[PDB]
Amino acid sequence: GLPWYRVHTVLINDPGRLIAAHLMHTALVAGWAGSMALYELATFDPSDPVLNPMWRQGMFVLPFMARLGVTGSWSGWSITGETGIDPGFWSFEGVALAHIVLSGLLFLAACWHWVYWDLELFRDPRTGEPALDLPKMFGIHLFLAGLLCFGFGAFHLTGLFGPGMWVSDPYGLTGSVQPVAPEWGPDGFNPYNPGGVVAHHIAAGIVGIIAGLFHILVRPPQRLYKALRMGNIETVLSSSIAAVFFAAFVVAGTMWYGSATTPIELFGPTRYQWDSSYFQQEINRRVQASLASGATLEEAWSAIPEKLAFYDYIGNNPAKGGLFRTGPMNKGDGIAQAWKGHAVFRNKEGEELFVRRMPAFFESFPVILTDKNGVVKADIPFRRAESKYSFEQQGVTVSFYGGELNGQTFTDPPTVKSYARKAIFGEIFEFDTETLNSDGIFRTSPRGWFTFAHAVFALLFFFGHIWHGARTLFRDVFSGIDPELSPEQVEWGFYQKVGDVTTRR
Amino acid sequence: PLGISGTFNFMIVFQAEHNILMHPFHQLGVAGVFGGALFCAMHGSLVTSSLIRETTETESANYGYKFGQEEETYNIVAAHGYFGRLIFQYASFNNSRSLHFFLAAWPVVGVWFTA
Amino acid sequence: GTTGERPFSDIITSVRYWVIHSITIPALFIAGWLFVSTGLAYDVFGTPRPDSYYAQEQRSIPLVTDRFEAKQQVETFLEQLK
Amino acid sequence: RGWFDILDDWLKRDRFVFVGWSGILLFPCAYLALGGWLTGTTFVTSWYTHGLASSYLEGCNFLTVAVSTPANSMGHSLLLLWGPEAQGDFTRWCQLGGLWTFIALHGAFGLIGFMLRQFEIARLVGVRPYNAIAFSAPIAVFVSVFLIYPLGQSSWFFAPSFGVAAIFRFLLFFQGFHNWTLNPFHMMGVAGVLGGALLCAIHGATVENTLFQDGEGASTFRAFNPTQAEETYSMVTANRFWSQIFGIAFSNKRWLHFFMLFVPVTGLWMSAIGVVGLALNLRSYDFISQEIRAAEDPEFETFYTKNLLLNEGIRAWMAPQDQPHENFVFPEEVLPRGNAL
Amino acid sequence: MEVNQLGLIATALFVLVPSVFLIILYVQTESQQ
Amino acid sequence: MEVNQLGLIATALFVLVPSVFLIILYVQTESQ
Amino acid sequence: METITYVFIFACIIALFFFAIFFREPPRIT
Amino acid sequence: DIDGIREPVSGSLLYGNNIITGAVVPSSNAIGLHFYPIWEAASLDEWLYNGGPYQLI
Amino acid sequence: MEPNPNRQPVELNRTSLYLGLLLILVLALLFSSYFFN
Amino acid sequence: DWRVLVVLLPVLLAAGWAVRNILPYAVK
Amino acid sequence: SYPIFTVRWVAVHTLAVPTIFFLGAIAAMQFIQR
Amino acid sequence: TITPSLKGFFIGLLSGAVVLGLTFAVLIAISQIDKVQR
Amino acid sequence: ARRTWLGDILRPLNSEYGKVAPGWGTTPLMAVFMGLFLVFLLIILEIYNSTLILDGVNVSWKALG
Ligand code: CLA
Ligand code: CLA
Ligand code: CLA
Ligand code: CLA
Ligand SMILES: CCCCCCCCCCCCCCCC(=O)OC[C@H](COP(=O)(O)OC[C@@H](O)CO)OC(=O)CCCCCCCCCCCCCCC
Ligand SMILES: CC1=C(/C=C/C(C)=C/C=C/C(C)=C/C=C/C=C(C)/C=C/C=C(C)/C=C/C2=C(C)CCCC2(C)C)C(C)(C)CCC1
Ligand SMILES: CC1=C(/C=C/C(C)=C/C=C/C(C)=C/C=C/C=C(C)/C=C/C=C(C)/C=C/C2=C(C)CCCC2(C)C)C(C)(C)CCC1
Ligand SMILES: CCCCCCCCCCCCCCCCCC(=O)O
Ligand SMILES: [Fe+2]
Repeated sequence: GLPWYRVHTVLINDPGRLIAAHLMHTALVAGWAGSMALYELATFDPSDPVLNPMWRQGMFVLPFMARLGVTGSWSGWSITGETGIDPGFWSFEGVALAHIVLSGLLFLAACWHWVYWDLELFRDPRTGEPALDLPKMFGIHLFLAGLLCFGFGAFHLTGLFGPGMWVSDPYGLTGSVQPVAPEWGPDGFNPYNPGGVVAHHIAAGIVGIIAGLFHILVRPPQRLYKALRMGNIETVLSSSIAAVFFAAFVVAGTMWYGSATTPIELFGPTRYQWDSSYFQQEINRRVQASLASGATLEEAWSAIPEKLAFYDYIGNNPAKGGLFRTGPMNKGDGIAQAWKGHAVFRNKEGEELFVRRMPAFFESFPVILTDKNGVVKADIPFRRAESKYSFEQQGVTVSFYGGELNGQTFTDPPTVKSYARKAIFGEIFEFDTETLNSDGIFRTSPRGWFTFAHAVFALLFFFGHIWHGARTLFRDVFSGIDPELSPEQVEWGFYQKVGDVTTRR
Repeated sequence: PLGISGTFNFMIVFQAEHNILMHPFHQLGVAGVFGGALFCAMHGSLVTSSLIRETTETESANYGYKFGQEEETYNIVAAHGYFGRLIFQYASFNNSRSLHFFLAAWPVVGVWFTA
Repeated sequence: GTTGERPFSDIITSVRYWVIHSITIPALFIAGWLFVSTGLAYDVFGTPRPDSYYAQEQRSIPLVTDRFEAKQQVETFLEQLK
Repeated sequence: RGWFDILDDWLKRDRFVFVGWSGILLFPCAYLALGGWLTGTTFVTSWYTHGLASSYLEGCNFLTVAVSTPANSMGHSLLLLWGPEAQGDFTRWCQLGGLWTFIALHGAFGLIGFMLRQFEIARLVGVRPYNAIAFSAPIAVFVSVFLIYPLGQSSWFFAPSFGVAAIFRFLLFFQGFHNWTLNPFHMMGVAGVLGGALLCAIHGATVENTLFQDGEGASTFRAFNPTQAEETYSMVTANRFWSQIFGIAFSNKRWLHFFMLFVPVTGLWMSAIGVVGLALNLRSYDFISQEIRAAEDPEFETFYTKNLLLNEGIRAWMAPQDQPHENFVFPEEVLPRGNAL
Repeated sequence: MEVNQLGLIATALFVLVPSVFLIILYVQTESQQ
Repeated sequence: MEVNQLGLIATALFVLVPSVFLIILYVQTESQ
Repeated sequence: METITYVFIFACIIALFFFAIFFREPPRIT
Repeated sequence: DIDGIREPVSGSLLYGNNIITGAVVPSSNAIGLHFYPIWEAASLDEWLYNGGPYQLI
Repeated sequence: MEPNPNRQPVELNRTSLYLGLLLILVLALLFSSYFFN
Repeated sequence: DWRVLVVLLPVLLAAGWAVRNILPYAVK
Repeated sequence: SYPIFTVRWVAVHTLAVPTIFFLGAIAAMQFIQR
Repeated sequence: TITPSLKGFFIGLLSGAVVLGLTFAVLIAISQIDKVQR
Repeated sequence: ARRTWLGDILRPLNSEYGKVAPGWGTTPLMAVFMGLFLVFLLIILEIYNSTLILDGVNVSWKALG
């Protein structure tokens, strides 16, 4: 009978039950969303958006709800930390319930379409064979995609009728949902410009409406219809998969590198922000500005918002995880409680020293302290007998400014080594490892997990494109080659043109 | 070691003590094993490509071969005509005995060398 | 079983073939030789000559560290040798 | 009989080297990828990007020459000849690593070209396109290792360089940094490549030792006619032999040759997925439970803990020279070392 | 050892669910003939 | 709540195993 | 619990070998 | 004690190994190339510490 | 309304069962170490 | 510069010699 | 009646011509001293 | 406004058009001369 | 087959199966838009890549104001 890997081919010529299957798939996807939201809501801690934001908690669908303007719970909290707000029906809970209701309704329609598969709508009026006019369907659906695309840009994102979208400053400190105006200039193609996202959906939606209209009214050329086998629903599958894998590579890339639609307050920082010391530069900027205007050292570092210090810490770098280190980032280094302050190391000569930061590539890294000109001045030695730079020999001390340890200094070498070991990770934080029984090993963030899933699905779908494309262009030989292929057709020189029987010599 | 991670330990320490990667007999080993996987996939793809139609769409092409049938189940001239054109004619076998001997010889010899 | 081109075995046993190719082949070999013996290949490709990997008292790689000043950086390095 | 159809005729003529429509993409890109590598391995240094000699001109041999990757400071620049970095200066382009992207990108489009050729020739000749399908595995490996992987990291610098020994260094980098041998997607890849070679050798051997006697000569190659209908070896005797030798044997010639396609293609695809994870440093580096026991219990030792010590040696000892843009300075005293050595 | 507690059920279902699927398909094949 | 870890696998198999048994019997009844 | 799981899976593979060899689909000539 | 330095290496599932990390560990360097059948050991305990199964296998 | 004409019986022979069980069991033996971690 | 025509003369002479040796049969 | 210049001719010379030239340059390289 | 990199962009755009256009010009020429006989 | 009220209203939308415009139809025009879109995708790519640098287009987070 059919092999196991072909059971769903029974739908190729059954538009009714094809629609039944697409409804069930859609039911399952929307059911998933609702179940995933309810699970995240039941485990989400909303009480510290600064040091325990959603992306430290393994949250995956919550930032997508927040990205388009759902920010509050019926329970009274919002993810921006405001309290006593009232979100109306489109809370996180209400969105979850909508998808679940939608799922159930799709399920019933799937039942109906499975039972009543023999609709005359699906029959060709001239032959009585079931047929789908794919070119015109493409125009209808394209027109609809254009209207929605347009509407989403023109009303939801602009705040003309809807809430806008998540925008933030460049350091992820003050994010909110805001209406965004379109950016019609060339900066609208800047991936980090939120206004281009608005201009895109408006302009692409008009192009989609126009193209849709063309495809409703103009029939495909005979040449193209035959080349692409446009009477064969499996060519749509072939090209649809290709478009779908192209899209998946794009969303993987923009999640990894960052763009206006992947803000760091919803997904966490990017690895590139650690590579270029992006937050550390800004932090040093603010301290210098404080110092030059007569703030003391203690004062300048105390002004550093903890939220910014937390970004300057490698625990939040998504390129520090493992494939099988599961769960939320908090299960690794713990739930962050407080910034301990900024460590400053000095040797016995009162020179300020600098801990060399761990690069993302290294699971472990030695502890090396340099001077402002990059010259090594102290380390933690492996072999002791010939050490020149031990903390003991160089009299290395650590002092803290800002944070929980502000104004304290340590001098006993094992404590100083202990903070130097933490200092390779960037800024130093107090963690609760007890509540989640954290094992102390870094995990990746939702930025990493999403990029990983989508890049992998993209590649796999490339193969599906190849397979279904091959099946469309070679349908006639799927079950084997012609058993009367005479050797004059595949032998050399019989024909002037390969395969063309009219070019015999 | 008779273990999975122990195998890896063995490989790493072998590389430090012998620089096996820079040794030509290992490189032939890689050529033997890469080449054998290549020719495995080619020969399998070429035969599968040229199966003679014996079944319908609803059934495994595999039921077109009956164990012990006398006639070949694929068209080696169609395979040769495909592969000859993909490269050029004289880079493709028309003799099945030479082809299968070549399939035997390549990985066997490359693994002799790596051993 | 042929596609019309002249057989190779026929071509390379022929006197005319070898009358042409005993000139062309050495001429190309000589040209490539001269590409190197003249020192031209160094200049076309930018490859350091044995004496111009380092300045005399220098033991630091002249490593390109800038994306958009890269071109200038290389040129700055080359000055350190002239 | 417009120009398109006249051109179709000319591209698809039966010649010593078939061209096809796909030849327009294939042949320039294949030749420029090939040309670039021979050019760079003969004449072009890696001094300014890596601190490495890497051409015959500079003294390297076949095993040590490479077209090396661009400097880490180039990021993922396309490094187009006419782009903001080289600004059209051919010489500079070569010293900045432009031949790496040149080779990688043309090679990529050439690989597309070759797979389209497989489709094109298969359609004209009338065979099924399984050889094209099989070629998706090499494509996945190439794009995942040469393109996706370095796009997940800081720059093209960490892709492989096109060179024998430079690839060896890639192998060792992945052991030391990613513990790649511990990755089950690599293990499935190994089983597929080594399974492929097994199947290749054992099928070739079986056929050659179950031949029918079809002429009188001591050399059995002559006794095959490429248009004979009859099988040339006995599937029945081969099946009995392996049944009694190994317990199971093939009985279906179609499944057999499909399986030979399936094993190495799947293995390569599986290894490709593992590499995609390593683009993000999503490794299978550790076993958490072993680390918790080992931290608390200094008498607990496995081959797993022994290999991580090796990895730690690899990183500390190779990183300064392999990542020169980081200016790692590791004093003698910080280097991890066992006794005496 | 301090192993992941859901590893067990992950493993049991990874074995059980696909294996059962094949067994269903095989048994109803055998009772066609 | 501090429930029994093995409760989940016990409940999962209690359902899975006998259910699968019935499904196998039912499906092979229909296909004849 | 992890030890029992590894040995259980290993043991099922051995059982399967027994069935695959001795209770195979017998190959029949045509 | 694979390397003969009284530094025993755990190879088996019951002693903390999984499928990937487990091994039957090579016999002791103290033995070198010497033949180490069971009956040359004072006891099975000795044979086990010194790696005798690896030789048998 | 007639019975749907597009239905087909589905098959899995004994060898395919053996191959499929072997794949799943080996896959399980390989990944279980990583699930327990 | 001068090294370019030195590198180039054997090439062009080779093409010259080959052009004038094959020219009768190429016209056919 | 055999043509001289063909696609084959071009493909051959396209590889053969730079190969000999490169062989010449590499041979010159063996006499380079530091 | 019109930056160097945008000037280079157009340079690469034109270079490529030349290459594709020269190549198709030649393939159309040859195909016209050396037809197949039917 | 089964007639329904909604089927009858949608019926004309699924009634031209197989209808083609003759020959090449609008293929030349389609190829013009394919070319335009390629260049457009190039620009988008080379901007994101910092191969194409435009005035007042800071491809950085610091373009968030
Ligand atoms: C009334 C309809 C409706 C609405 C308002 C929402 C709203 C929402 N959904 Mg739900 N959803 C719905 C139906 C709906 N959904 C259905 C039917 C399903 C089942 C398929 C789901 C399944 C679903 C999932 C699985 C998830 C959501 C999520 C969400 C949230 C984020 C949406 C988002 O990021 O879009 C993302 C937007 C896109 C992917 C759009 C890209 C479309 C491509 C690029 C277009 C392709 C090209 C086009 C065809 C041709 C070009 C034309 C051009 C020329 C114009 C939001 C609260 C997320 C969430 O938070 O869940 C709790 C989530 O993870 N939804
Ligand atoms: C795109 C998909 C996607 C992504 C990116 C995430 C991402 C995330 N999820 Mg969500 N999730 C998803 C889908 C997704 N989820 C779905 C579909 C479900 C329902 C099953 C859930 C249910 C869920 C729960 C219940 C939880 C999460 C949690 C999390 C977080 C940690 C995930 C983790 O440890 O991964 C681990 C990933 C792996 C161990 C990889 C395993 C994949 C194996 C290797 C593949 C199998 C091999 C295959 C058989 C190969 C052989 C085939 C071939 C030979 C033929 C993270 C933010 C957790 C969290 O922190 O919640 C707040 C959590 O508790 N997720
Ligand atoms: C939109 C996506 C899409 C759609 C609609 C189809 C549809 C189809 N495919 Mg194609 N395919 C796709 C993507 C898609 N495919 C991709 C991405 C790949 C590469 C992996 C392939 C590779 C492929 C091959 C190699 C074959 C098909 C075949 C088929 C046909 C029969 C499938 C069947 O009976 O499965 C039955 C499948 C099962 C009973 C179980 C499969 C279970 C898998 C292993 C894991 C489960 C996945 C999980 C539950 C849910 C998905 C999660 C995530 C993907 C979203 C059917 C027309 C077959 C065909 O052409 O027949 C003529 C065939 O041989 N497909
Ligand atoms: C099929 C052939 C082919 C293909 C696919 C490529 C592809 C590529 N090459 Mg390669 N190249 C080729 C042949 C090819 N090349 C040949 C034959 C040569 C030798 C002559 C080279 C020499 C070469 C060099 C030297 C370099 C490349 C580079 C590149 C990359 C950048 C291409 C680019 O920006 O195009 C941009 C241009 C286009 C995409 C043109 C498209 C044409 C559209 C459809 C219409 C344009 C309209 C036109 C401009 C208007 C006319 C105006 C008129 C009315 C006045 C890319 C991977 C670069 C690289 O590798 O970087 C690392 C690089 O530096 N190529
Ligand atoms: C290890 C390899 C062995 C596998 C081959 C298997 C057997 C094959 C032959 C069977 C019968 C042999 C009869 C003896 C004949 C014999 O075995 O063949 C040798 C053959 C001699 O043929 P001629 O055309 O000279 O003469 C016809 C002869 O068959 C009559 O004796 O010459 C070649 O094929 C040289 C090919 C190099 C041509 C270089 C062209 C440049 C390549 C173009 C670019 C690459 C293509 C691009 C692809 C992307
Ligand atoms: C009926 C009805 C109703 C109800 C509803 C309901 C209740 C629903 C539900 C639904 C739901 C509740 C659903 C859900 C679903 C889920 C899903 C669908 C999932 C999926 C999953 C997956 C597929 C996974 C996979 C995987 C794994 C497992 C591992 C890892 C990897 C992956 C991810 C691949 C109402 C009232 C409305 C109304 C009336 C009717
Ligand atoms: C990049 C580039 C380009 C291109 C170029 C080209 C295309 C080149 C080519 C080149 C080539 C094309 C070269 C060649 C070379 C080769 C050689 C160098 C070879 C060698 C060989 C050998 C050495 C071998 C030997 C042997 C042995 C060992 C064994 C057996 C025998 C024999 C003899 C085989 C252009 C212009 C666009 C511009 C831009 C850039
Ligand atoms: C799609 C086909 C690709 C063909 C493109 C090949 C490119 C041809 C080489 C062009 C290189 C010459 C440009 C160098 C001068 C640029 C000067 C500048 O930067 O202003
Ligand atoms: Fe075979």
